[PDB]
Amino acid sequence: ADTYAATRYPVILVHGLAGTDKFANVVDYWYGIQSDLQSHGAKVYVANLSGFQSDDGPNGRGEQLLAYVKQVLAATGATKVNLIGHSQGGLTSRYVAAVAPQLVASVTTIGTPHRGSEFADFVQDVLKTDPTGLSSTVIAAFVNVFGTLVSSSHNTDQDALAALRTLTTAQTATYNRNFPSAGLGAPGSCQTGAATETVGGSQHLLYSWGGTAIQPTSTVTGATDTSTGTLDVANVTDPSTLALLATGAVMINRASGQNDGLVSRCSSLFGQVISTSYHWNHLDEINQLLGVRGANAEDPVAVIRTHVNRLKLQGV
Amino acid sequence: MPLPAALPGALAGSHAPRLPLAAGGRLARTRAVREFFDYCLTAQGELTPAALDALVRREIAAQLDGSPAQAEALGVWRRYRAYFDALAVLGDKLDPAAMQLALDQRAALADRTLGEWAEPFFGDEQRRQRHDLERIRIANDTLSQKAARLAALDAQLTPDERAQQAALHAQQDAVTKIADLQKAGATPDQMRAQIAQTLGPEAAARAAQMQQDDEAWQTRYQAYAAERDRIAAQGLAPQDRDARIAQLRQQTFTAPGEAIRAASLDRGAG
Ligand SMILES: [Ca+2]
Repeated sequence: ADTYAATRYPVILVHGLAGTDKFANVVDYWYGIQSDLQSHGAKVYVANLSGFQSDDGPNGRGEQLLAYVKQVLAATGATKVNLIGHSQGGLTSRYVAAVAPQLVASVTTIGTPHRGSEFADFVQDVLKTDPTGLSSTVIAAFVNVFGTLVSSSHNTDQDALAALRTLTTAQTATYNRNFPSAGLGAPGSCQTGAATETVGGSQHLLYSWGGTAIQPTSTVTGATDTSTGTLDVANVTDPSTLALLATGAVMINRASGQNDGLVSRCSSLFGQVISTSYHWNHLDEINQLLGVRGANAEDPVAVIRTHVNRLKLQGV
Repeated sequence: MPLPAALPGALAGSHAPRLPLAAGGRLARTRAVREFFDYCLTAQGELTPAALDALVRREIAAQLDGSPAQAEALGVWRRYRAYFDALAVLGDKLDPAAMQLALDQRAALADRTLGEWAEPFFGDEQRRQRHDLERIRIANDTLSQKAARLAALDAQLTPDERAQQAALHAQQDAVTKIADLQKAGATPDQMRAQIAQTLGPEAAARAAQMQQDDEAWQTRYQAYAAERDRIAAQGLAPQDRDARIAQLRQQTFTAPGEAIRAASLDRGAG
């Protein structure tokens, strides 16, 4: 053990998706991440958000995270926290930074669709004629993989799809109006905002990164997975690999541009953008499934470890 | 038109982790050696293979310039990159069988390419995955049985991961004790009393204040809610009503962030 990632304030990892900090009620959502960071001197807590899928309103995930942050501070005596969220977890983190600015030192979002997901929009349209969405081979593939990851649920198929409702272009647009942030750029400019924000007298360091494994090819526009070689074992051991390529292809055909399977580069931009060059799909971002990633994918654990060191050097 | 950072975005703002040195003035055969390389490698997507190689050589030199360790480090670098080179589908479900075999293959390459360094590089990683892959299989089976299979499986952990897990569990359990008292509706005095005899008086005072802050917030929000309802009852057009309520919120909640929070609570059942 060392102090490489020994930040001043505790780090709270904030999951997104269907619910809880677990995948299939067995493995950690943030696979091998909390243990790695702790070995490097960081005091790392993992939020476990269940119940309401939405980040907004009474008892929404934002209020749940707010309550958790206060419990962590009460237990530790720390006065602020560093929030690192994935997918919807980035939006949940923004909630806390907006309503309790004095309790937050930094907000980092990983693969967060701040401007919505084209796939979430696709699903929304498909469900207008088919509530199951199974009439779509891509949606069927998505549900098959993500449905098996849902924890503490007796109806994973439904929950896996419900998790997309908060990520539509329309829903996120409303969310951004309700929770403004200097970290967001001008709507439709595909540019990030400010690296820091002043809320009340509090100062927050804002960061983000995303994966762009799914790249468009020729032209219906084609798509390729740059995380894997011409032929990779990840397509066999990690079923989400091919599924995310398919969902990412649908996004590309909706003019999303390069993406991670669910979130486009443009939508992921927030605060100081560390990188959008990582050859990752949505799940590689959290070292899933079970640490399996394509041959061309950077180490997500090393990336997070590097960022917490970055946070430490910034004084938080 | 100067650059905002000297290093590629992936590394900018961070420092390289330290290369471990043993007594024999040589590189300590620990996973820390691998972490050094994976660090630089996080920038592989923004650099040409040549630029990447040049960076690693420079980073190694910065720490071990003019020493046996430097040559040793460059040696591992060669064997590591050989690993990635030697490292080089039906839309179905997941099977712990194939995933188990893949790890068996990757473990083979690590031995051929990294050899002596295969253990410190992927030792822990291999166990972590193999172990978890089992719990998943046991969970997904005819078994009734499962509990006994998992209880035994969880007896194959190393003294390091078991201790690491106990520490993380203790860390979270303190938070859970506070959360449980809130769910039980503990008054600030009850919260203080119970926490004082488990987490200590300092945490008890903080937890009690937290309860008091929550109770005061609830009272203030409820008082505001009555005023909000009086405005909503005036029958104004939606736009005008929302604007008047927004104004009331801004005047009532002036602590930074609270006006936004009240707006959130107004959008649900509260
Ligand atoms: Ca993966």
